[PDB]
Amino acid sequence: MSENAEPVSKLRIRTPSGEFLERRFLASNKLQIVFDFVASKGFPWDEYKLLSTFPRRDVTQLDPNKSLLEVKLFPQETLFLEAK
Repeated sequence: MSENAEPVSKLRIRTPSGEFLERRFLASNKLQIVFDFVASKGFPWDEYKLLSTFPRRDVTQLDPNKSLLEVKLFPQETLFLEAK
């Protein structure tokens, strides 16, 4: 849940193949960590685009030096991989 502990974001990311990556992050940390994570799964940010509904935006387009809190990825959010 939530307290005066560290904020943490749970992310569900759906690969094109339809599988889901699921992974929890420090919400105060850089978005890059997410980019690193998908990349490490085979979906480098140059090959694929990382999409969010909510409003539908392409997360890979954001500044990886921003926190998840800043880019509005907290506390749970599903993202969608999509080749370019």
